[PDB]
Amino acid sequence: MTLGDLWKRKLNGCTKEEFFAYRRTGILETERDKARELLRRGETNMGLAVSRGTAKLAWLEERGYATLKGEVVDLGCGRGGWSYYAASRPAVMSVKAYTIGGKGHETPKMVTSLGWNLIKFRAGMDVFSMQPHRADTIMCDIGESNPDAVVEGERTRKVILLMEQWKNRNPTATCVFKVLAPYRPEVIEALHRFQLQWGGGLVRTPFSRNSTHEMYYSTAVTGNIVNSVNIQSRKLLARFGDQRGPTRVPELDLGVGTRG
Ligand SMILES: C[S@@+](CC[C@H](N)C(=O)[O-])C[C@H]1O[C@@H](n2cnc3c(N)ncnc32)[C@H](O)[C@@H]1O
Repeated sequence: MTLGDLWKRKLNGCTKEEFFAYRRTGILETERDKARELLRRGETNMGLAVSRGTAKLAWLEERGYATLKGEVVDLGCGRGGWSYYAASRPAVMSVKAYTIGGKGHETPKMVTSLGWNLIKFRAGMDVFSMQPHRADTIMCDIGESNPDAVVEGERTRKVILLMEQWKNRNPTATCVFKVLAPYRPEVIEALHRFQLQWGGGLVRTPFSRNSTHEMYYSTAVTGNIVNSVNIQSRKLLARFGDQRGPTRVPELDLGVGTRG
């Protein structure tokens, strides 16, 4: 058993009120009052982030932790926050965004955020069975939280195998992907294998809630995987009993309009 396993069991034990006080204490959080309202309407003229995923990818890019260039692929785009972020970047030539949709899953929000015309959105697609194609940048933000850590580990292992197939198709491609449950032994093993072949390492986003152990793997970064995960596990374990609340920051506004 690991520190992250204990955190998970610790987190499941929380009452509602303690879950609400724990999940956001000490985290950065975009103020989405306006963006939520634009989404609640049908507002198609919108450059504000369509989700909290946009700021996370921007945090990674702006730290030098993630490279976005050329033909981008967003695997599991949901509303498309990463897709719109990537499409706004001058180095990016095109985004091919895929998400499964269906009952209880988000579909792309259709909006005029800068560079939107460069995005090819495609719902009803299972990226785990899709054939990989050419890509310069491989993004994948897949990983649905679940009280059962074995399930989180299995979902995370499917993502890493997804990235192995896309990297086998595009060996020189950069990649950034969500690792929902990095503390699981099957996941540590798969990341270790991935790191031996493709390089990279794991980093923690300050926008991630304490309710999730998610870390992001990127080929732009380095580091001992086991140490990275334990460092995060210890921090999350510490945060219990603390309740200073989040630090609010403005949401990203990418502007609107087309790109060439
Ligand atoms: C949490 S969202 C990522 C958030 C997104 N990056 C954003 O900024 O809005 C991950 C998406 O992947 C989708 N997904 C899960 N499994 C999938 C699969 N097998 N094939 C395609 N999409 C999948 C989920 O429905 C979900 O909408």
